[PDB]
Amino acid sequence: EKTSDYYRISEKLPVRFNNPGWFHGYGTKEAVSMYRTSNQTYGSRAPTVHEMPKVFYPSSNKFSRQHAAFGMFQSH
Amino acid sequence: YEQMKRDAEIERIMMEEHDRLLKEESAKQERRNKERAQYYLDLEKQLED
Amino acid sequence: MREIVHLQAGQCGNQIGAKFWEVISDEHGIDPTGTYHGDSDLQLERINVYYNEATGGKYVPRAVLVDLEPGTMDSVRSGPFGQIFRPDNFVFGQSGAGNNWAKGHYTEGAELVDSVLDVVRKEAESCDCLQGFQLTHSLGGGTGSGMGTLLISKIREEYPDRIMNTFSVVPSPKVSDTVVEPYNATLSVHQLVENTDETYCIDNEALYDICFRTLKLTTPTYGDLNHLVSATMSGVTTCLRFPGQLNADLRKLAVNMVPFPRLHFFMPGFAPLTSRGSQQYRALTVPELTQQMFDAKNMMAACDPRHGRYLTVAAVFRGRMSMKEVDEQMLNVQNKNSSYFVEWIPNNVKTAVCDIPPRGLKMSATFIGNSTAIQELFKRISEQFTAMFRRKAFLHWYTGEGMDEMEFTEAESNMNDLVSEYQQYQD
Amino acid sequence: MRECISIHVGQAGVQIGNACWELYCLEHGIQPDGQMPSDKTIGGGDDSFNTFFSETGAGKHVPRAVFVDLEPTVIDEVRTGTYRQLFHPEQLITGKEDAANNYARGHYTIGKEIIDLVLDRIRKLADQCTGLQGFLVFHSFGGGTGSGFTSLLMERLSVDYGKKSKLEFSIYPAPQVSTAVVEPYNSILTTHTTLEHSDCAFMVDNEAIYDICRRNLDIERPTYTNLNRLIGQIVSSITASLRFDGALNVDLTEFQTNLVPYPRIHFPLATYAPVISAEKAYHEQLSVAEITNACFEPANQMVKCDPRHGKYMACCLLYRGDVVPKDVNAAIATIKTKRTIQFVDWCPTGFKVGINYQPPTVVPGGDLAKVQRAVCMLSNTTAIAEAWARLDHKFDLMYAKRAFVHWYVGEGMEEGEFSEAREDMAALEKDYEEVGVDS
Amino acid sequence: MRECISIHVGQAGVQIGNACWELYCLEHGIQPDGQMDSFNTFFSETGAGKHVPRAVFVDLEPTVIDEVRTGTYRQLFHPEQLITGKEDAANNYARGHYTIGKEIIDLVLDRIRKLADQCTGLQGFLVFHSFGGGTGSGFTSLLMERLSVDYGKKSKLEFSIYPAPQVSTAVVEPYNSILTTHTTLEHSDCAFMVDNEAIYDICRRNLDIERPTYTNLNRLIGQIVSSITASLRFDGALNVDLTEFQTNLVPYPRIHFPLATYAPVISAEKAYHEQLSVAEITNACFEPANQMVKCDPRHGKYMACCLLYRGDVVPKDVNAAIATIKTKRTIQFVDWCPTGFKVGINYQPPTVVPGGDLAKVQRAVCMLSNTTAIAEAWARLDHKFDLMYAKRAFVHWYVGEGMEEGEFSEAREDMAALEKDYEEVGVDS
Repeated sequence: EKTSDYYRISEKLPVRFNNPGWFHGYGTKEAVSMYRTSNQTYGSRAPTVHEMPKVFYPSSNKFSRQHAAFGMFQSH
Repeated sequence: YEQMKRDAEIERIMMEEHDRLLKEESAKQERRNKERAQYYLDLEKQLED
Repeated sequence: MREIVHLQAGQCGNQIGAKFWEVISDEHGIDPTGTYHGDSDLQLERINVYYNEATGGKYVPRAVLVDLEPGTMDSVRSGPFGQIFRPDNFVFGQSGAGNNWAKGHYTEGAELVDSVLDVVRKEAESCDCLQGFQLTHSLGGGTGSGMGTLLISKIREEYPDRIMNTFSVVPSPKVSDTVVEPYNATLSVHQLVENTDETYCIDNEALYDICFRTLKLTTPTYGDLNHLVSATMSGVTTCLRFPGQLNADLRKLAVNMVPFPRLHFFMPGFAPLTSRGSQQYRALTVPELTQQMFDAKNMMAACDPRHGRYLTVAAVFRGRMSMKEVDEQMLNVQNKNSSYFVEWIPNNVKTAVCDIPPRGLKMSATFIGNSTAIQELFKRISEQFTAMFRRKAFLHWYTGEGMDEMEFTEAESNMNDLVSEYQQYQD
Repeated sequence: MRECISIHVGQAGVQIGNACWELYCLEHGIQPDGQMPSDKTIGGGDDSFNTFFSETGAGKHVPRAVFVDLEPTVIDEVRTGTYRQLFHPEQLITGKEDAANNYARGHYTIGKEIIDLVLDRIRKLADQCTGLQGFLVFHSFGGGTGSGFTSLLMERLSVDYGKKSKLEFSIYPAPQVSTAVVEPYNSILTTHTTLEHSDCAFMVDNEAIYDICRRNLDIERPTYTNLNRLIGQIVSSITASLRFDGALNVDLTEFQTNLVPYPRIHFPLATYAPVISAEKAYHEQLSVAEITNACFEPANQMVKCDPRHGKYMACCLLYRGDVVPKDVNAAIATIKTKRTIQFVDWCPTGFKVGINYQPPTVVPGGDLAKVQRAVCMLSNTTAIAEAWARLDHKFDLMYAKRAFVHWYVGEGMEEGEFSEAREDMAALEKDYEEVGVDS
Repeated sequence: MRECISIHVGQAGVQIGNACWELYCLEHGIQPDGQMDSFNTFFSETGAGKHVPRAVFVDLEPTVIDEVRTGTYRQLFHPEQLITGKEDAANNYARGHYTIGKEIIDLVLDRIRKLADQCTGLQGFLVFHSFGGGTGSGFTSLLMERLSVDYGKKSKLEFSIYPAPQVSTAVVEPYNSILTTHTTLEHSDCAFMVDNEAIYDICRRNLDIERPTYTNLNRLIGQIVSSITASLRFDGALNVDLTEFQTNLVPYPRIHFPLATYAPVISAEKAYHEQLSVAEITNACFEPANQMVKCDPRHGKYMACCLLYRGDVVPKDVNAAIATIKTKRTIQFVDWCPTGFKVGINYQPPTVVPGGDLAKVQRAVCMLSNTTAIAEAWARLDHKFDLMYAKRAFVHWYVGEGMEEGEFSEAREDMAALEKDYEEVGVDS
């Protein structure tokens, strides 16, 4: 249940993608019934340790917000 | 030479106080995070009620 | 006292220019924290051409980095040398140009151009005497070509007697990577022929043939093509910072070069570019450096200049060399080849030497050629614009916010003459 | 900061959104109940979820999406399924009684009671966050609320927002494979708003996805779950350059101006090239120059129209993974070498190229494989003109005998709107002709 | 030192005081048996460690007092504070004013004397009543007239429930609600107005609850009262006083009818997903579907606003919220009030009752406004007065208990005077 153990990783990946057991909201593998509708097949299984992204390159914006708060520089 | 040495000492002092400012800002940010965790906890308690 | 300011434009310029400060700071000996730890003694003697002072003896580079998307500024700040830039000097919008030259000239970028100039007037106030500004952009996209032009025509009007210099990524002929390229490139040369004192043509297809045939690389990524341009921008202005014999500044290379004031589109090249297998095999001598300058492979623009005459030719050598081997070796070019040279200038060559080589080489040069073959990519850009504009292929994305259509057939009026002006001076 | 809002309409569009929000949740670390699962472990360098999630006060991420349906049964599988603890319960908007394969119900008489709700819930979402690159809606042509309320949503959403971009995703009827006799009557008459009020309207046929699975993959009898997983890997490739940085990145503004020549030619195609069974990915190479030659194959398109009959106006290429920029430029000039691949006489440039460093992620239980490389080839093509030529013929054949008309005309629809839609698509069969001949 | 004394008149006042004193006793540490420096505003303290409040409960039905005696707060009150009459007023202003109230008005004013001499210096009474019933109109009116003449400059706060447009129970409600105002207008130094239909719609719409009872309504009223007087009890950055916001709030000496609004009335379900910023709730309390009296503010010019923020607020954000409220071009303001607003900020968050249906909110706002929108919420009462009194129904009971026929008309011209004051102060300049 620990993806740095199974796969190598880039060490800056967050703990959500590191530990896959916390995604508790998915379906719970009900044994099949006849009244099994087909659109419910979307998102029917939780992600496992194999499907987590190896690397992650998101776009931070904290510095851009904390600089462009207010207005840009102008000589008065 | 004496004036140059005084300049170097005073500049090192001000960078020490700036490092103090950096550490207190990180402390305040972690305090805000623990406040957020506390709010999440007792909202879950109310849902259980 | 002669110092310059290094503006960076667009997202292509922020890959060039962020690699430009990791080459200058290698040369001047600055750590990523901004404190001098260097070897020699004249190395920081002319540190003030580019850099600036702060409290406590730390050096900050001067620049201004523009963009229309906030993603690039976080990427520059997380770079290897990204710590030294001032956080006030980054300026950026909130909504991207979307490869639209008209958005980046009228509606999305004009909110920003009143805020870049407040940074520029703050950096140009601090000078002893400005040698001239400097800009880095791309002639293929929207926010480099629109707003990066709108910086130029407003800086030039309010600083009229400074030596404006640019560095342009000219779009490729056919190996291209944007559908709406010729609307973006023909609408920028219309405002780049009348407002720049020198402008450099950097093909992205001659920058791959270098990286296959004379360097013999395996996976040429963008990390080193920014470096090949960033060795030429350091190489032109080495005479500005460091001493030597026959120095030639950023301005005295302009006076000798452009014979008529609309023909300032150059083609550069860097002289020792040697494969890592053949580093053992190149011979360090001045004539062997010269055959690389005039070789047709190390041309770094899109047209081979054997299809016409050079008008004026530069050569800014660097290192320790006898200046008889400099001034004889250029003469042996003008006599072995004679039909490839304009015959109403009796000497087509400007030379220069300085005594401080690049880090890790004995000697290096920087070729500059004002060839008359540069009309050829002006025809191929204009022919891919007069096929789109026969039946208005993509025009409604540009017209709908305030650009009328006559500023597109005005562009080819200011473009199809410049094809002809190289032809009447061809012979 | 660089966000998007995903508005889902109808029974087809909701079951796309069951597949997308499964797959964005796997791409970040987010569990199906929010809860970024880091527990007292330090981390730095993040905020790649601002484009599709919102970090709230409790530390729980809630996405920006409204789910609109006129049917109760489809959405209430989400309210009781695994992702019930993820969506905000005001954002699963539910209708009361359905449109039942009717433009006139979905646009004139049933969506009037519900349009006041959705335009309040969208304005709550957008006022919340800084910028807006653009909405990404999902619908279907062949149904009532999928094409009625969608035709009423887009007329109202282009007024009060305007300059913020839009996208549009469609389910387009096949030549052979149909599910309703109302299918031509509403796939002709939905174009009075997807022409005026859409900035890019992507096109996906059910029939080629029914055929691309039997030939590339070792799968037979594929159901609707396998159609949703494939189109989830397109929307997670168009928007991948917003989140995960790259050497050459295109935003939503960037490929809009490189792909539509004139403002009535916004009907591009899309293809996903390295589709391969997970047994077969062990076998072949799937190189950097292999998967770009596959984008132009007639067997691996998305709408069943022959690509060897039209001329390509523009192409945008969206690469993903470990791609070097020299190998891209070796690929493109090879395509212009071959002379059975046709480009229009006023476009020598041809291409727009994007590259992201993030590899294409895998989904558990998915028949797609794990491959280091991927590309999604966008193209605007004259061959889609021959795709309405099997729908105008199925409309006037219907309309002459006036079959199935009395339902529409009794609900506030006038008979002057039927034949007005037929000329407005027979006009567009000349707009895709007049830019075809050479000069 | 800054104390206040509460009088609860009638069944509406008794049940509002129920919800109140549960909320205050859980807000401080005090258990209901009185056993545990901020209680001195409301709680007298004995030498043992019992806390006893400054409250007087008075009703004429014995039942509405002795279920307060039977219920679990019997230990708190001195058992002589709980005062009981013999017959109820039977929805009759005249009968509650005359035939029952004279028997125990002496006892309630003597308890007022005995409690108000057990303090240092008074700040303001808080009496609770409603404008629908007999004793809660008339005995309230006699009480407030006598207390105002007897004390003079000592400020009082009357709390009132108005009869709603379509939510009503009795039939003599226009009669007693127009006959209360004539001598309950000019002796109260302030009075506040709510109605049941607005609270019903806020419970139905904002909170995810259908079908509420009077318990939830009294919980909301207790939240608003606690929001007013927490600046007395608990200290903070910008605490305002009673005299402070009276002078800031009342423009003219018969326009003393502020509204009430309390902004984050949202369940735990919506509170968990939604962020809540102070600019967001500053707009949300000026939303014209969140007020607490059914008058549309779009018909109304705002003479004055005073905001009461509680919790994790900082002043720059409240100031930016004020600027972005005046920036809008859909909210009307008075042509001779350039300043507009008054701000208070407390340092203690709202305290949550167990079993209540609210959520614990880090930043709350209680908004008060003196607006001209409320003027069109009297013409409905005057028209119902006309429809009754023209053919003269239900007058003979009130005049058999004792009156003359001209006093209702005196109340009618009093409401005409109030209508013309609210019309003339709102126009242009």
